[PDB]
Amino acid sequence: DGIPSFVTAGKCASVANQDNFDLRRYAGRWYQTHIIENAYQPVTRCIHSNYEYSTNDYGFKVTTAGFNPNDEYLKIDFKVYPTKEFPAAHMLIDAPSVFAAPYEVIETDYETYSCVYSCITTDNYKSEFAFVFSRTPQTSGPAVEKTAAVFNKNGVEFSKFVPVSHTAECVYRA
Amino acid sequence: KIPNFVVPGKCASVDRNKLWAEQTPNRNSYAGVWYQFALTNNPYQLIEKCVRNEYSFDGKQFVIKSTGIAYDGNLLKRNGKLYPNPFGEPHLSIDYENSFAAPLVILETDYSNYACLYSCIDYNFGYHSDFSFIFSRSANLADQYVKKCEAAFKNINVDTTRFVKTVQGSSCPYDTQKTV
Ligand SMILES: CC1=C(/C=C/C(C)=C/C=C/C(C)=C/C=C/C=C(C)/C=C/C=C(C)/C=C/C2=C(C)C(=O)[C@@H](O)CC2(C)C)C(C)(C)C[C@H](O)C1=O
Ligand SMILES: CC1=C(/C=C/C(C)=C/C=C/C(C)=C/C=C/C=C(C)/C=C/C=C(C)/C=C/C2=C(C)C(=O)[C@@H](O)CC2(C)C)C(C)(C)C[C@H](O)C1=O
Ligand SMILES: CCCCCCCCCCCC
Repeated sequence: DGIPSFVTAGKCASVANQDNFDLRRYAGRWYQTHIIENAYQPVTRCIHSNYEYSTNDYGFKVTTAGFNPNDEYLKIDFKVYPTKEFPAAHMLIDAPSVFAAPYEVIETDYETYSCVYSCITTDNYKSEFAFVFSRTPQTSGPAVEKTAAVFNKNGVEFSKFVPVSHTAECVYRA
Repeated sequence: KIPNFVVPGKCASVDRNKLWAEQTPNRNSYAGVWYQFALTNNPYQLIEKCVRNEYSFDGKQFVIKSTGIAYDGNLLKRNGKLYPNPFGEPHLSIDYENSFAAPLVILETDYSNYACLYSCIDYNFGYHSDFSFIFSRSANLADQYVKKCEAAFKNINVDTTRFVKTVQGSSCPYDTQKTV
């Protein structure tokens, strides 16, 4: 009952998609270093993951893991893949409980940062989530610098984001 | 995972303001019980037949109690509320428990014979999805009214062929539902 609490005013931003998206180069471990707080994500710190590339599927078998805001270590197991309707940088997220949602790769260098936007417009409101993925678990690293730029130039205020803590406590098993 | 009802297209432009002004003053004339005459495919209707929607107004918003038989075969009672939109839009939002609310425009109603309901949402990338309904005041609806609705939905371009008479009748355990 009601309107989910994360819906806010305004439609989703209309961000750009990375030009020639190479799933295969995008694979690997990516750490979440700044995210727009997202309710469907239980883990809130040490958030890290592995995007395994399949090629008969032409999609990723992503596993994400980290800690609770309380202190359990959770492990999520979804699928993420490009689709027939749009360019590969606009993929779809197929996780168990969560809504099919989009995964738009605004811009990436593959070797260093990836800026992901994900938001479904509802009428004149939106449920908007975003990520700043880096290949280093450095929360002040070059990813944030780079990506906060991209997001602003695309219409997603970087202020909307909070940092994911990566400290002594971290355990990257994913 | 993208639902099957999320489809290419825009919602239609209905004149909600007009409706909202005709409708707001007579909101008690809507309480009562409404039988579902027919609805366009809608996964949120867990009640397959004998759909008896009983609205109870309290001044501001209504409190629904819905009954009939599930698809499974059993007797089902579903609770809801139809209150005015909370972001100030000119339409009410309908919201059954164990669900997120949706908008619901009363397209045309005469308060005592039929009511045509329409509820649609636009999304990004060009998608949308609508759910329409027809409410009758009495289990069987005079096919003189069913035509005033069909006429109304044709104005907002809803493919009429999409509705499906639900099953209301003598069969129906109304009397049992009235106890829940
Ligand atoms: C991923 C993705 C997209 C994803 C879009 C999604 C995932 C949409 C999901 C939408 C949902 C889930 C809508 C539900 C939308 C649901 C809606 C509109 C529900 C309306 C319900 C009504 C009117 C109910 C009326 C009732 C009445 C009247 C009664 O009487 C009772 O007895 C019975 C009862 C059913 C309670 C994209 C399209 C943006 C495209 C992007 O490229 C992309 O990458
Ligand atoms: C009544 C009403 C309205 C009601 C609108 C509603 C009810 C909207 C509901 C929207 C939803 C429910 C959107 C969900 C939208 C949900 C979305 C977009 C979710 C995106 C999720 C992402 C990106 C997840 C990524 C993950 C990654 C990356 C990992 O790594 C893993 O660890 C974790 C994991 C979660 C799997 C109205 C506003 C239209 C206004 C009308 O006038 C009105 O009258
Ligand atoms: C299956 C949950 C039903 C939610 C009904 C209200 C509208 C939901 C819009 C969800 C958009 C992702």
